[PDB]
Amino acid sequence: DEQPEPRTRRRAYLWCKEFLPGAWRGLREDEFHISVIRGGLSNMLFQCSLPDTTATLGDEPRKVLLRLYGGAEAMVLESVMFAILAERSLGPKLYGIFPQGRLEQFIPSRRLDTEELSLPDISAEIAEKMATFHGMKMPFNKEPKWLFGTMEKYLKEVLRIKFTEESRIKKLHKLLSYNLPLELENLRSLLESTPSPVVFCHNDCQEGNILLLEGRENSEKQKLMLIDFEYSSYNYRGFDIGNHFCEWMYDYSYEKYPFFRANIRKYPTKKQQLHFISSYLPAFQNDFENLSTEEKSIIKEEMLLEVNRFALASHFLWGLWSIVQAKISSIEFGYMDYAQARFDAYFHQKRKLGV
Ligand SMILES: CN(C)c1cc[n+](Cc2ccc(CCCCc3ccc(C[n+]4ccc(N5CCCC5)cc4)cc3)cc2)cc1
Repeated sequence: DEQPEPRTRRRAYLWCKEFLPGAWRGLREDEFHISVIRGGLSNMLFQCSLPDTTATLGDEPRKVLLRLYGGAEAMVLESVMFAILAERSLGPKLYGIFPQGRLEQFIPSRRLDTEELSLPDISAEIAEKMATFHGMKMPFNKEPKWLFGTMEKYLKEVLRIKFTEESRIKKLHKLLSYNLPLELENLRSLLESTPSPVVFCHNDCQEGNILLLEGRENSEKQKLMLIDFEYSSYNYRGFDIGNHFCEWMYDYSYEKYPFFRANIRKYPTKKQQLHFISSYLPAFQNDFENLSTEEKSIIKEEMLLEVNRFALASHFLWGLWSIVQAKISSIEFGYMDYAQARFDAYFHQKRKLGV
């Protein structure tokens, strides 16, 4: 039970006392319980709780999550999004919002590991949860400018990076030797000919953003929750699914430099992809199962091509993102090696597709 700084404990006490009802309003500071869940310099997480000897007065929570962020448009959109998903029972409830952070429902859980993404019941539920997410109507721009707008933005940053450390200079020269402007436009041309509906996408469906709900671990359905919606946007459906498939290949729990492992052989097989989309489609279009077997087959075959082509944009986007992080991040991760891993997978997948 790691304790926060006294000033943070004091601030958290005050946010809980003023934003939460019932027993919280009369809580004494010396009976306030708080422990650090996740540290860092940004989006620190804390668990805040009543003492076990304090009875609740009504329906107020006994335990909450405090998220501390530490532009203004980004704050408005993210806060509105989180509030809406909470109303719709698709994210944790929202108890309080303030300039420094927010108070959220505490969901007893652990995150999934990379290997668990391939378990058939897990994969089927992720597909169902993603299809549900993709049905959200949200009050945000519905033009799918996000994917290539972000890749163009990152590419312009990357081309101008001036590293001073020798290994980063050398690794950057290799990544730029591919002629990334031209490759990005070849990717744009391919995806422009690849139909994919524009839906509200999570854009980051990795194992670290999927909760395994405590006490549901042996239940066949409804044991997961997708969280961490910060990067969500209207986007091509194929990206959300392809990006999720790419995440089967990357384990971020490796405790040595470069602090990830990559395994191209862990990408879902076409059998595993069919299992996923066979759960996705009836969750996204609930009379899907009443179609003929041949019409379902066509839809599934076309989706396989769609998602594996958009998986290329997952590699390209995250590869560029990682180079940018190598320049600007304050965190110990092997960003340049991860970039090379994503571009290696980009070209490997390009070959398999024949493009
Ligand atoms: C949609 N999109 C463009 C993004 C979506 C979300 N982010 C947040 C996002 C922000 C920051 C990071 C770096 C975190 C550094 C601290 C930290 C270090 C290691 C680990 C274990 N770990 C290591 C690497 C890791 N990665 C995710 C793929 C990139 C690699 C995850 C977990 C976890 C945390 C990663 C993702 C950024 C971009």
